[PDB]
Amino acid sequence: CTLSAEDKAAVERSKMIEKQLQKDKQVYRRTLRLLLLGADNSGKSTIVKQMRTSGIFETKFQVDKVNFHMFDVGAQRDERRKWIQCFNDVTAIIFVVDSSDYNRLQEALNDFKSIWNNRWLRTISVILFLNKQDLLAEKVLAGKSKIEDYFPEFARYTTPEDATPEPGEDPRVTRAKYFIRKEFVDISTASGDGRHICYPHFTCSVDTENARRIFNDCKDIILQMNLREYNLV
Amino acid sequence: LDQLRQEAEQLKNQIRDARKACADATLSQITNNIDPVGRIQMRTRRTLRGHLAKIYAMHWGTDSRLLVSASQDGKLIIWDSYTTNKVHAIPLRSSWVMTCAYAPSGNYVACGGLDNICSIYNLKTREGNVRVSRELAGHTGYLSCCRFLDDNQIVTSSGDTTCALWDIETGQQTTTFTGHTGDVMSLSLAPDTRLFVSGACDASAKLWDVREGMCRQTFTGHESDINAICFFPNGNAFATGSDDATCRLFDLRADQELMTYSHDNIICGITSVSFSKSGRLLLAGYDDFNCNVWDALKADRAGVLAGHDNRVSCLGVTDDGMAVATGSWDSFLKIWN
Amino acid sequence: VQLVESGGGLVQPGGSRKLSCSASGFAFSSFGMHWVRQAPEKGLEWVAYISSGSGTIYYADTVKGRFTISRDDPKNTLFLQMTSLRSEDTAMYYCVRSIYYYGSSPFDFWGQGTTLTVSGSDIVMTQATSSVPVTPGESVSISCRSSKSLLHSNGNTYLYWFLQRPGQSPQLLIYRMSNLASGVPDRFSGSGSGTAFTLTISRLEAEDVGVYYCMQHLEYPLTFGAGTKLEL
Amino acid sequence: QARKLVEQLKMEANIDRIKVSKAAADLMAYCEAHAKEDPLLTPVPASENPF
Amino acid sequence: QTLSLTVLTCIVSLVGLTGNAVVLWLLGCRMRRNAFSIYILNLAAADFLFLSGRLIYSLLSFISPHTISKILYPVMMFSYFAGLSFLSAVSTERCLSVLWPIWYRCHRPTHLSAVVCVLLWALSLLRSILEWMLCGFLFSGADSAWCQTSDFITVAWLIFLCVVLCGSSLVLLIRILCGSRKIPLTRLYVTILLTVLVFLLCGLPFGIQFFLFLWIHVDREVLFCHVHLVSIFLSALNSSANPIIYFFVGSF
Amino acid sequence: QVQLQESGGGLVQPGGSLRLSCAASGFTFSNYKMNWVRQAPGKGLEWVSDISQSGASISYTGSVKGRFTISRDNAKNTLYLQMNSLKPEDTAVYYCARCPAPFTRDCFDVTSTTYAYRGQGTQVTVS
Ligand SMILES: COc1ccccc1S(=O)(=O)Nc1ccc(C)cc1Oc1ccc2c(N)nccc2c1
Repeated sequence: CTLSAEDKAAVERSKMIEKQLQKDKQVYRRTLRLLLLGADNSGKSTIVKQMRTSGIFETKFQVDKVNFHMFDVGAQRDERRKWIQCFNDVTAIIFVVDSSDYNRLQEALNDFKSIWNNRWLRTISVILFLNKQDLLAEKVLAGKSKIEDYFPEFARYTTPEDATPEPGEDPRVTRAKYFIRKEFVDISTASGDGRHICYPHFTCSVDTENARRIFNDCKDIILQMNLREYNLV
Repeated sequence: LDQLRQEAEQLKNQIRDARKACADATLSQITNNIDPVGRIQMRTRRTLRGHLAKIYAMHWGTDSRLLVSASQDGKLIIWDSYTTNKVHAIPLRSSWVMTCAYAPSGNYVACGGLDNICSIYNLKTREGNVRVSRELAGHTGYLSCCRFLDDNQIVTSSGDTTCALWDIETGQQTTTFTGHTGDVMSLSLAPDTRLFVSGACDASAKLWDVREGMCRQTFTGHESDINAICFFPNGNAFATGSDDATCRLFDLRADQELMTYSHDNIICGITSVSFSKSGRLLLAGYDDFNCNVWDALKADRAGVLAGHDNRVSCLGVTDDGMAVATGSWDSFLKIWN
Repeated sequence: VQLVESGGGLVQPGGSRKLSCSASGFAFSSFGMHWVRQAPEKGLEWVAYISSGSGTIYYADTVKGRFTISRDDPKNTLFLQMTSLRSEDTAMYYCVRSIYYYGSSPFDFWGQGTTLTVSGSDIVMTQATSSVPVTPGESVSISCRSSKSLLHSNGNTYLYWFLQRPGQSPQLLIYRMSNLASGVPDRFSGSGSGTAFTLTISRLEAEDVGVYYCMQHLEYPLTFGAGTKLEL
Repeated sequence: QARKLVEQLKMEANIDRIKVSKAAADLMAYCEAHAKEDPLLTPVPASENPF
Repeated sequence: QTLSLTVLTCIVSLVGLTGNAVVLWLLGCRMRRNAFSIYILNLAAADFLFLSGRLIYSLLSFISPHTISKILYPVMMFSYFAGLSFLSAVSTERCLSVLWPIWYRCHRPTHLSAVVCVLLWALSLLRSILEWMLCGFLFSGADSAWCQTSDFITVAWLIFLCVVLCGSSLVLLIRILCGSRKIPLTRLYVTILLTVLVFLLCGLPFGIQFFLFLWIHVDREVLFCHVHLVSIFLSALNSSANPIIYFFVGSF
Repeated sequence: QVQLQESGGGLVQPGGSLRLSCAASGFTFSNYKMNWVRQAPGKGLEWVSDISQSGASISYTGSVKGRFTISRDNAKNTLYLQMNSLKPEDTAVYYCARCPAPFTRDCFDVTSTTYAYRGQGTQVTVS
């Protein structure tokens, strides 16, 4: 064998380490990792709390016996072009936007465009969370909003009559909600190449079914990965 | 602010003219009557497998046989590069790590990452386990590099435009190096351990002074972020790699740029840089999945190391020039020769 | 670090006994562990070995097929079960650690074993001199001789030097014929070539007199020397 | 701010610079002097190489 | 007389052989380790063996003896069933992938694919040795009692493979149809229909006709024998078209 | 060293027209996607205009979508922004912010607090 009485023990130790690594690989595969983004006014802290000088924070939550780890940066500078490369093997990027404030809507649109067109995030699929729906509804129905002040193209926009699902809401707020979602989806579909999909939503502060939309979109992402693996899409 | 910006520009122009007055010949012409190395071909002697996610850093041991590698699933692994055995496997507390370092004596290892903490692990312990011995904290940004000086001194470089000289026994910074205006990505210790250079995202490198804490010199030749830096074996030059798709050589004594290694085909960004034992071969990783080898004196490429199927992260030549190990994002290490 | 052993006592021939060793103070589940004997007045003698993870077990040919070794990691204890006790099994038993990787120093910590009383192709190591009377301050050199060459192809020479002080358990001094064990004075040194090794002591002091043993770890079984009782 | 930068430029602007010819000569001298000790440049015979 | 059919068989065998060889080259020891890639590798190896046997037999048909054909036959009819089993396994795996998307990705054994692959191989050779013994020499049962049961078993196994592939494809199509919108399902439909039709109309006929008309004793016609050559050509086309579809529309 | 200067602005009353220039040196002008940003008194940095490497793709910020127009000249290494029909909401400091890496479409943090490849700024006031 040309091995001493001690190199055999070294090899046996290496094999034990490899077995432990296999167990860790199983545990690492069974879990899904998400990256949570958003500005300060987006209210992403409420979404963090809804799931029942450190440079990153991690929270754990499980639904339907599936485990999710959600990461958000807490103490890094605002440049983002070097520590965003680490999150290129994540399952999804949750994006939170405050739609009631139109002064900062263009900034959120630019953030979404920059995240979407990223070179290393070119396979990850975003899960858009248009937050603060009650505030938007109240500010629109109370007047003195004038969305046309910031977006000049809103004066000639008509609701998509084909898809108008709403359980008893005023028709004026629907136009605004669908305009904002249309802006974000236009950015999404301008250049996507069919490798990742944006899944828009409409969320409030007291919404409870936020841990199930994540699960549904993650299941769809996994299904699309399988379909691409078997050359069906 | 009224006239300070004008005086600063006047001083910068004076420095530029002084550097211009000391450049009579180029290294391209003085090193023209030198026989080229022909073609340097290397082959994968060993392939180390066992990491679950991408590999972000590596460091050779001082005995040229052991090495340590850090992965993004939260594991350090200390290998035996001769027999491909796994000497140690250390699990981490934070799984976002971008740096690792081997102590010169071989008793300690260090790892840092996105949690703004540098952890020092003690290898040669009783009880036969690797345990964390120190958690150096105090940075306000992600930690991008760390290099030991002694078993009780370590220099860290973080993404908050700072470097720090620590004291592992007491666990607090003894010196802070400031002056960068962007994320600092890499540092390389001097052979004599009295100086070190550091490259940052503001497209500049700086030569420091460990004992005093000053900034001795500043080099600005690149036109984008700097990802890797390395010292010439002599200790009087250093090579830098950028997102510019170019590599450059700087002199500490002439205080200006010497040579740029580039090619029109290459448009990706350099990720790692290392020198050969004699300094006749500059090795540089790349974003297009394969490394490269440059004749450091004539700027003509003389070898390619194409064995990876993803981005190449780390790369380092051993102390006596035996081998060259390159890590990459597909979780495989490859010891060449 | 503690390795305390339990068992021992008087047993009539043909009986059976179980000896335990309860490790406490280290990671017991990552250390290969040996049982080593010692006759009432003779030298040391290797008995049994069990690896880390119980994946490899070796016995001495004197007791092969009659003894059994078995560990228990969650309880942190290691057992030797022995049956059909003859009259040559009367001895003191020690339990020894060892961890094997590149650069480790096997046979680190020896326990303080227990006394039990009753009513071929091996590498023989020769320690000719058995008594070296010398005063403190002198330089002494002990010699050990091997049967065949101990230098493997990889370059490592597997020779170990142990010191047993009067009334105490052995302790490692030199491992692999050159390296110095952690925790011993720098005055000890070891050198030599294949088949001929020497241990040098400079500036002899008190707490140094005792019996010195040489061991080979090139292949199993592990064979000891005979001992050289250094006196004053 | 705007004072540390000017002071640092004043501190850095007065140093002695050697020519580039001397730098190139020294680099070539080191490379030629240590040109027979690196296996990567001049490969060693397979009887020595441990890989 | 028909010899153009044999020439086309030889040409198709050559192109399938080179396609399988290059696929084996690109998928030898790298570039993927999916379950799909392992299945494709095993399928390509089986098709390479089948096409080699077919090419040698077709070349022997022109001028060249019975003993070499006796050597050639069993390995051919071993690789044939190996390839058909691999196709059915691939279809079942894709149906299970779409049906349960999380289990196929998170909770799935890494080596399971390889495991089942070797199992399939074993089964094929088992039948082969059975075909050699229970019909050939150990019992001398050319027609009496045993070879009837062996051929009935072979036909039942072939029908089972066909029904498994068809059922898996139909279940996948039904699940996608009843699912959600917003996907370009044209590629899925064309891929499933192409694979199902190719498998049926180019794999089934050769084995079915051989193991049925061999036992059925009403074979008296010159129109009952050209089906043999057309089925041989169809099976050769199937073996040549197995790697191109999957691998080349994958890594285009 | 990279440096950007925008000495093109002045003082005009509402309804007038201005033009901002940008002299770039120290890097190859032809591989970078230059931008145009602005900071208002009491507010943070915000994005205004965009232009691609050759000038094929352009983008605006809505509030200036019908008035401003951004162009570039790679032969003279210059970037221009023609701004006309100025509103009282346009008095601010304009920056010629560049783009981090070459040969890319995405490029991050162009409007950061402390960005490296960004000019000094030009103040324009309308009254
Ligand atoms: C003795 O036939 C055997 C039998 C088993 C194994 C090998 C041969 S064979 O190679 O020697 N003959 C042969 C060769 C090639 C062909 C195209 C036909 C052959 O005749 C057969 C083959 C298979 C038969 C079958 N499955 N059921 C019934 C009759 C069969 C007759």
